[PDB]
Amino acid sequence: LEEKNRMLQEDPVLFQLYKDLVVSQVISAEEFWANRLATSQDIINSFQSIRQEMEAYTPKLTQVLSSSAASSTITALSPGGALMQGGTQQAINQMVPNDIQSELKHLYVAVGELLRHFWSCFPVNTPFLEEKVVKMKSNLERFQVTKLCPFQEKIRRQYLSTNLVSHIEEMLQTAYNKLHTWQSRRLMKKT
Amino acid sequence: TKRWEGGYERTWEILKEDESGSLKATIEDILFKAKRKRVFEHHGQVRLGMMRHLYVVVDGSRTMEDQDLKPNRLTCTLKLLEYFVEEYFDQNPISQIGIIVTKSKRAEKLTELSGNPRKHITSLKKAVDMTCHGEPSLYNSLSIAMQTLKHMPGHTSREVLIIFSSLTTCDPSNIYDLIKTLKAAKIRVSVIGLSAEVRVCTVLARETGGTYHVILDESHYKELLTHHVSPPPASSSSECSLIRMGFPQHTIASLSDQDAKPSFSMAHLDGNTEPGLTLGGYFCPQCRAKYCELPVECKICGLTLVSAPHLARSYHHLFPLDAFQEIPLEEYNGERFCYGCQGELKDQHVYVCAVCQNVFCVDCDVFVHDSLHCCPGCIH
Amino acid sequence: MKLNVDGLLVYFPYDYIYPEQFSYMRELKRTLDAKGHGVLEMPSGTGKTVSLLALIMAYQRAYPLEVTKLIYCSRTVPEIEKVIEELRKLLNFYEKQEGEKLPFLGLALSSRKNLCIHPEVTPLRFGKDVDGKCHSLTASYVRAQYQHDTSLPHCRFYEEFDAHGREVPLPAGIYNLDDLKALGRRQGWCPYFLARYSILHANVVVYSYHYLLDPKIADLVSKELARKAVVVFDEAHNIDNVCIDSMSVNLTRRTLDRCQGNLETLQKTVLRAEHFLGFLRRLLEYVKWRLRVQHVVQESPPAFLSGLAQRVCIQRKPLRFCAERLRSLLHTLEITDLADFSPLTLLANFATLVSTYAKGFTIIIEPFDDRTPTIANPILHFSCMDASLAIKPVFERFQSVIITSGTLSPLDIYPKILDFHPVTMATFTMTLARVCLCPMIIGRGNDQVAISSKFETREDIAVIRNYGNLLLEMSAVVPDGIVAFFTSYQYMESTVASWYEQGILENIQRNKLLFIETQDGAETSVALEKYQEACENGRGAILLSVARGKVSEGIDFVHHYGRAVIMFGVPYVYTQSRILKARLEYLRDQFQIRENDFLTFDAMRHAAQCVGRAIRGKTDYGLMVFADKRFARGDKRGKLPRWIQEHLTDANLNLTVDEGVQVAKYFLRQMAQPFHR
Ligand code: SF4
Ligand SMILES: [Zn+2]
Ligand SMILES: [Zn+2]
Ligand SMILES: [Zn+2]
Repeated sequence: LEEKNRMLQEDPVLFQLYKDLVVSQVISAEEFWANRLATSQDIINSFQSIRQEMEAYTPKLTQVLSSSAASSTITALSPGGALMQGGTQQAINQMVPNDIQSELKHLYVAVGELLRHFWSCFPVNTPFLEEKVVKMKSNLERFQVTKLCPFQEKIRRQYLSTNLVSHIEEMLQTAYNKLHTWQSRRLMKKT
Repeated sequence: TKRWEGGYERTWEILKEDESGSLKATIEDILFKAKRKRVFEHHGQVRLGMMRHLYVVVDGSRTMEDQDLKPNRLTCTLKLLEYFVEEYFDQNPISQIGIIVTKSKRAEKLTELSGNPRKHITSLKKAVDMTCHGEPSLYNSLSIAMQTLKHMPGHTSREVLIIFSSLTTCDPSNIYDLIKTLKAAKIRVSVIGLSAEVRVCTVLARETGGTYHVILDESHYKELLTHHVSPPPASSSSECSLIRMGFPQHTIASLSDQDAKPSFSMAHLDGNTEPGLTLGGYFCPQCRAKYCELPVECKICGLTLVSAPHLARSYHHLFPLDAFQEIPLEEYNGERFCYGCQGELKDQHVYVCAVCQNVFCVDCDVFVHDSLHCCPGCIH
Repeated sequence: MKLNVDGLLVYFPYDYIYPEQFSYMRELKRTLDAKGHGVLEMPSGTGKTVSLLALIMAYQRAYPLEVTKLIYCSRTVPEIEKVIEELRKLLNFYEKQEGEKLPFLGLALSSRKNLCIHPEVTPLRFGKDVDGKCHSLTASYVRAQYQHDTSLPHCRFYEEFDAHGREVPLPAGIYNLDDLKALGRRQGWCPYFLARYSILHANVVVYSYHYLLDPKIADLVSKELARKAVVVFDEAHNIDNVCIDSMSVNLTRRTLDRCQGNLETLQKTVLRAEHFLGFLRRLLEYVKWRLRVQHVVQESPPAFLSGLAQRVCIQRKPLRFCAERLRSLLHTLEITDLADFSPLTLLANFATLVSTYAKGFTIIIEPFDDRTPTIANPILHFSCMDASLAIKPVFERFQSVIITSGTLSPLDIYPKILDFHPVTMATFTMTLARVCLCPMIIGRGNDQVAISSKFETREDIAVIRNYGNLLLEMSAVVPDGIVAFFTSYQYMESTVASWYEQGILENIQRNKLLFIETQDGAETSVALEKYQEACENGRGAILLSVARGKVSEGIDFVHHYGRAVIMFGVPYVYTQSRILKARLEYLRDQFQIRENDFLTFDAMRHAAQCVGRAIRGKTDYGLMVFADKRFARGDKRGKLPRWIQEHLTDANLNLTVDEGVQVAKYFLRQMAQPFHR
């Protein structure tokens, strides 16, 4: 107990993570410190058609460009246009206040650690690891429900335009899909 | 007898005249002979390589405070080590570098064995303001290097480089037993001393198969490092050696699309300052982890992220371009336009590829053999 | 290969020949054709022996009548075995390049302890009793009594050699000492006896100086072997010292006590000829009279016999019959063993010497001892004064005696120290692709104060501090071993005590390990072993010793051992004991040798001998420094061997410690690069 307490005190970030994972019932303290220690002849027909069309070729001047086309191209290339999109998270350094940013970084670190444990468990070569991956998935789901859902609610309340949760969802969805695919393979191997 | 005590050389007898003006043909021949001064190979040395896990051991004793190399040994050594790391990572795509510093009869692993160039350079720059105290310990440094490299795969060439400034080393135990263990571990050890020759370093280099050298000046130091840059020759086929590595595409994000997803970089998350939450970067093909630098092994799934052009840049050595057959212009009964540059063929010799039987002038042949490394006709 | 000298072709095992070796062969051929003596000087211990043996063999092949027997006397047994194996390699090369054998015999001679097969005498460590036990086991009386086949333990190697080994010769095959022992044990013969029987029918033979300089054994080992023969004394820079010690004896309380203890037993055996029985009894009291006399010194080489003929009134003639008595009376008494008997023999030898040789000698008595000067210790030593006495029997019996060593820089003092007529005056300096040695003389230190080892400044604090600073900052530039030589043990211990008193010796300790050479043989051996094992790895070490010590010449500092050799002051022998001064006076009034000149010659000879052992082999390299301004004077630089003079530039003759360290750093940095052959 005394030895365990001093480790948390030296790293408050880990202490905050320890509370966010153990007190919130996401993971057990036993598992917490365990890890720490082409087509048909129509193509030839089209080729012949274009050959005949370009057989009688004459240069043109007016048809090459028009005032409307040039204006549209300039508008597209003007600052703030489609190709010149000037927003690109205008003030993301000051958007989504740093109080949320610190929480986002903590969530990123926690998700990275959990996924690192999951991928270290992968590939599953022994039946012992099968339960461990299921426990990791359960811990991931509990952490998501505990933190990301309030995080999403806070983001929606403040109406932040950045899709910060989207990347976290992408990694979690990828991990879930990989686990489901591996389980499907495991079922197929037993057939 | 002597070569210079015989007859005086008359080099001007080469030129001759038969039509009172044929010297133009002779000078044209001289100009033609002036070209093709290369062996049609940019390197001409080792045509292959092997993955190297190189460990650099740096002395941190009081002898590094000596001012033999301005301003002192430590600063010049660190600068040349930064240059060596840059060049080594440039010429070795999938190699790894670890750094160990010996001080006060102990060894500290300054940087983990990895392929990131920026991390090593940052650590070296941080180490400039270290404190030089105590005496070096070769035994501890070699023990740490062996322990780290003991579990490495056999196909990789395990190499250890020691920069030994002090002439004295404190060994807690016998060192020759450690040398025998290293020999059994097939670990190559090379030492570049600074002051003078030391018996133990020479014995270690001889037994481990490495090379021992002594620095004369900064230029000699740089030459020795450059010599150490080159990879060792590799056998034709050793084992089933392969590696699972990904090729992360550099997908940036734009706010024009609805998939503009900011993400903090894994490398930047460990920094004290606010990590760069850029629009996009390099996404891991396996776990979609975001990284800014390459080549960097993935922190999450352990996959190796490498850039395909870096690997492909050395592919021309595997399939070198055959030398074209030199044929005089008169004897070639065909087109008189170069197939590569469309220029008129006026030189006395025309080069014809053995595969596509095209025509290339001297300049185009040199360009193909030196830079292009591929025959334009064979591509078609 | 086949070197074509002006009138001969000589086969050489090594294809490549250095110019120094060729010039040495030229000079040696000139000397052999000159039919006279000479002196040589070479800088390499190795490579001289092969050239010497090759030229000797070529000369014997060309002129069998001119040269018949060869002697290669050396200092110790390792030199004997290495020259024997070198001769074996040369013979193997000749056999493989020629295809036919030659009737040449080569054997090595040593003490009876070295050549013996009885397991009952090998384990003991008594060199004075092995010969006595060998004589007791087999002798003339043993041979006489063997006719009746007495059932008693005795040596039987001779009893088989005299009937089987005196008929079969050994015309071909050079045999080493181990080879001789193996042949003797397989044939049941004594190696010494077969060596004695085989020297007459032999081509070459090697042994130590003691078998020629000592007259008591040279006559027995070399009487009529060859009137026209060639002898060479390799590594004989200290030939004068061993010649002096050959006719030098010492007397103490132990000798007289042993004599008085054993004379009672001798009389008891006798009572179980008469001209000596009563003669020997009263000789002891004349020399014991000086024991009870408390006088400083008595010198009377001619008048000693006069005084002997007064207390007891004995004629001088019967003394000359003492030595010939040893082989006559003693064998009649059937001495069981020579134990408790050697002092009696040495007293007779001393009496014969003083009766015969008294023209250039001196009798010295000293009532002094180390740390216990006056309790009871009158030591009488009949120290010799002229080195010519031990060298006449070899100059008058040989034709081309050659004296060569690594340090014979003054070629004008050796011909006058001992009666000699050189015709060579030849010196050679080795050359390589790079300068393998960087001698330099360090004068004043960083404080601009001389670091001379002057007697009046031995206790000076400044010079000791400068020496310590030099040894400290020098220890950090030259790695894996530095060999330092001091003037004397007293000065060495007084210097290290002062260094320990200050906080300076710890700085040297944290760089290199310090090892101190002492008088104990076992302690010195273990210190040398641990120094070698510490220099094997990167720890590095310092070996502190004295120039006039058994460790100075007992070991050779080959490459990677002692890259730097430091001379802390000019090593001057102590003027006390009233022995050096007698020799100085004799040389002054006889050979017209200046006292200061001879002292400087001896000091520089010892310094060069102890500094030239760091270069053994062409690939070997080393640093040599002299920490004394007195070396800077030309009178001492000129005494250095020629192969070191040319590398001692005038730029570094009085440079301070810092510039000397810089020069050492540059030399070591530039000498580490690869060189080709
Ligand atoms: S005769 Fe020879 S073997 Fe016998 S004891 Fe003497 S030395 Fe030894
Ligand atoms: Zn990954
Ligand atoms: Zn062209
Ligand atoms: Zn082609």
